[PDB]
Amino acid sequence: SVLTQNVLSALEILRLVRLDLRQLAQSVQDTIQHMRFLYLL
Amino acid sequence: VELYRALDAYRARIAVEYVLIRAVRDEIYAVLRRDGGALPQRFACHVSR
Repeated sequence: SVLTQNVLSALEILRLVRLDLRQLAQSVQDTIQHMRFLYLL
Repeated sequence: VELYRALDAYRARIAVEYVLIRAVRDEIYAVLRRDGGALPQRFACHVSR
């Protein structure tokens, strides 16, 4: 007691990368509407 | 919406002296209109024709 295999494990993390991209887009939109709702007169 | 309420309440609080001053302004103009612009003397001072 070779790259095509590891690229799939990399894609398994790239999925979480996509999720974080979605969360940051939602954060930016939330900030924009919040600022429009409050600060603008 | 809670912070928007806080902002408008703060706007309401800050304006007291300014609305009082505006009330004095509007009263001044109203009585200046009422008396036809003829202003009688109330403080003693010599004048010239």
